[PDB]
Amino acid sequence: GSLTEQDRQLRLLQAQIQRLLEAQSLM
Amino acid sequence: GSLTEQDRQLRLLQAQIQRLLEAQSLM
Repeated sequence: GSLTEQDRQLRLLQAQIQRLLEAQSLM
Repeated sequence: GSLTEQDRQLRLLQAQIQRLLEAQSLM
């Protein structure tokens, strides 16, 4: 539960949102 | 942009949200 880990998982979340939106032709 | 791909990226998004929330001690 470190900030190191939270920060990593948040950035990976941001990437994965983008990946979905690109697959949807929205980004 | 297939549904195959959207469905995959959506499920990966769901997993990654969960991963963040577990790192945050919220799940």
